[PDB]
Amino acid sequence: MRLHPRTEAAKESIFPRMSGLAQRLGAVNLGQGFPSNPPPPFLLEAVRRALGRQDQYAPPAGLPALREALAEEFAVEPESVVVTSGATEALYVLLQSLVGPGDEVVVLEPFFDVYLPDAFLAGAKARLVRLDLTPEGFRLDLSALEKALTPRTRALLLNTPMNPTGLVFGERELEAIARLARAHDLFLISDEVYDELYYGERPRRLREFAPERTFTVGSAGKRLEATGYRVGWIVGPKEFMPRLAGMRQWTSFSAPTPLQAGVAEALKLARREGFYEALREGYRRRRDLLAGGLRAMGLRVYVPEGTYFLMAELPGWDAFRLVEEARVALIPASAFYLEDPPKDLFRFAFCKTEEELHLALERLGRVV
Amino acid sequence: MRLHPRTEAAKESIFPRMSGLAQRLGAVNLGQGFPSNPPPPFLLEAVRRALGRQDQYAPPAGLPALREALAEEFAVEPESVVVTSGATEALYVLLQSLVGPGDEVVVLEPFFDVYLPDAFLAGAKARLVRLDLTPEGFRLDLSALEKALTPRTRALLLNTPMNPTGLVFGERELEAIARLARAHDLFLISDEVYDELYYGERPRRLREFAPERTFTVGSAGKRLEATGYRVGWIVGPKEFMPRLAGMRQWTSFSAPTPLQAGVAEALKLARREGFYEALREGYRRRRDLLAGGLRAMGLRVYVPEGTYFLMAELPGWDAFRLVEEARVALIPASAFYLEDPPKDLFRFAFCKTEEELHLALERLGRV
Ligand SMILES: *Cc1c(COP(=O)(O)O)cnc(C)c1O
Ligand SMILES: *Cc1c(COP(=O)(O)O)cnc(C)c1O
Ligand SMILES: CSCCC(=O)C(=O)O
Ligand SMILES: CSCCC(=O)C(=O)O
Repeated sequence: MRLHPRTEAAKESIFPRMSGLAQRLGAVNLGQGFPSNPPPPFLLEAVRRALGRQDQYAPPAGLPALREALAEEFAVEPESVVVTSGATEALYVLLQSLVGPGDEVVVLEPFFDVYLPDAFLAGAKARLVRLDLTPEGFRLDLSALEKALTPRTRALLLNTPMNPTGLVFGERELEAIARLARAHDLFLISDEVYDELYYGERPRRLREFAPERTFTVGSAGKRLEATGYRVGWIVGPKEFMPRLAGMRQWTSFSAPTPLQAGVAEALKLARREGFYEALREGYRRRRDLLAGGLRAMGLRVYVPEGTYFLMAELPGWDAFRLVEEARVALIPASAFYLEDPPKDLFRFAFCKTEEELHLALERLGRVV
Repeated sequence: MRLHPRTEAAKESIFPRMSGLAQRLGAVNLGQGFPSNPPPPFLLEAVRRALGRQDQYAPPAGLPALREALAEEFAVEPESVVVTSGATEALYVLLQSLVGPGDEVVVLEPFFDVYLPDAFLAGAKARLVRLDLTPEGFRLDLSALEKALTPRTRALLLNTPMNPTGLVFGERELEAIARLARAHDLFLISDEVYDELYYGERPRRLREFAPERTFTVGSAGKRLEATGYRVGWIVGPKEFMPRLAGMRQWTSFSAPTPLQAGVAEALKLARREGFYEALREGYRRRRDLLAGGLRAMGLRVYVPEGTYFLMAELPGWDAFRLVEEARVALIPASAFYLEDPPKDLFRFAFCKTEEELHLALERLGRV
């Protein structure tokens, strides 16, 4: 008796693997992304208030309260919102409902750890499109993007703000995509879990330009510093939504109720108390600190416009040697690139305390 | 642009759709099974202690504490335990790991609405194996079981205490089933979310007869009256575990940290405080009460051995036409069987207050 060949895709993600390596080595974890602080008090109290009164099942699509709250933020009706057990389940169930054997899916590179595996588990094939790493940071070359479409291609998967690059797609760029989308009738899947986490002008969502074909993915845990709550969501044309609620219902049924209840209150409060504004500033401060401290170490640093990840190049090192000898953990570029990853490109996470970032800066320092 | 054909199965499940109808109609919801009371105090307290301390990502396989708590209850080691976002995810991930294009999966009948869709979504066939229905009650047939076994069969999928029959499989039958599996070199998927909800005698576990190929599935929701916590588990041979964690990794990454944290303490407190003991007590009453009350009316009632459900026969009736006039929710057998499902067989659910049980009978009587 042997497992089905499909299970060849079930390999320990690099993120949780390095997190274990770090505790074991007493290293500073700047790898897997998750805040070192607890989530805001209003979320915790909202969850506390839900325990003992909203502990049982919830409609597969989500608690009405949560849907209504997402509806307002997005300016859509409740029917167009489906609450999943994390953005992770949103992405899996999405690809699952949009591609299959013989179908192609464009995926920008470097990509996010869950895409390819999700694609493969659906049957589709990865149409990687490597962004250029010019001395001014990454950038999408629409020509190279365009040269990658075919009669098979049934969908395009975007990530903005982008993990791990930190790139924020600009208006003109989104047009070009919503455009190409329509031209070949391609589906649009936008991973925007970091929608509220940007450091410049407020980005323009992608559903604006190509509403009829856009699926926008978000995460409560990436919004409210509570990555362990597993409450995510899909927002797209209401006609398809009912099926998606059908899919995710076989995968896990519905998200945790008391957590769905708490996030519901928390999303509205957050919009009223200016929580996202403060969070962004707290992140910009730590972004500049890390990037600035690395700069002083004559390293090449590519300042991000969004998310709490940043990319730098450390000459002549590799994750596993760095974690053991410098006591600092990082995610190696080869985790995002399917082939030939820019040697010496590492990803730093700065959703940590100022003291952890400094500790990393000092340890990396005396290891010239 | 159209959604991939696979979505054929992505059809709203009956249970949440009937609860919406029941609710909306002001009808007693003895359909979808979920307790009317809140989870025990020691589970809420423990979750509360976790909020603020354990809110970030846990490992895909699960929180060390939880895996260890389960490891002790099942007499195995942590590595053979993988925590899932509810049992529902156990099943999905499971069937998706043992069968694909070309494989077949034996399934008993009546079934749990998740079974075929999963098999279906796995790209494999799921030949059924209906059970009998003598006056005594349901009945298994190792013969039919023995027959459905073809060369393409990769695994069987048991479920005891069985939902929706309340049937608690006996030792000789498990063992009998164990034999088949080892002979044909099959996998055994045991859905045991109701392992602690039995009205009879401490039921034996399949894994005691074929521990080398049996995957046991459980659920904190069913054990602890907290169905919305979405914390479940798969306990199987350690050699296959690293893979199962890798599959669920891609589905929902890992279960809710605070809930996993709280369930971990609760599983231990439960044994100690004799919680399960008493949970079985109160479920007995409500079991007897709801069935006797149906005899007084004069119907065919099958007193279950386990679970908090129970099936009965309602003369020339159906589903929606009931939740409209009688204003009481029930589940028609059409959801458990694929074709030609028994006449007038409706599954209730007595995990409600005594009040709700009574008030459900009244509205039943005047019809
Ligand atoms: C964190 C992350 C996810 C997953 O979010 P969850 O809600 O934790 O499952 C998906 N996509 C990207 C790009 C992420 O950074
Ligand atoms: C409740 C139930 C499930 C699902 O359990 P979750 O932990 O809520 O996902 C699966 N199988 C049976 C027989 C059940 O009764
Ligand atoms: C869900 S694993 C971690 C995902 C993430 O935020 C990361 O890119 O580190
Ligand atoms: C499929 S959600 C409901 C699960 C359950 O307990 C039931 O069968 O009623």
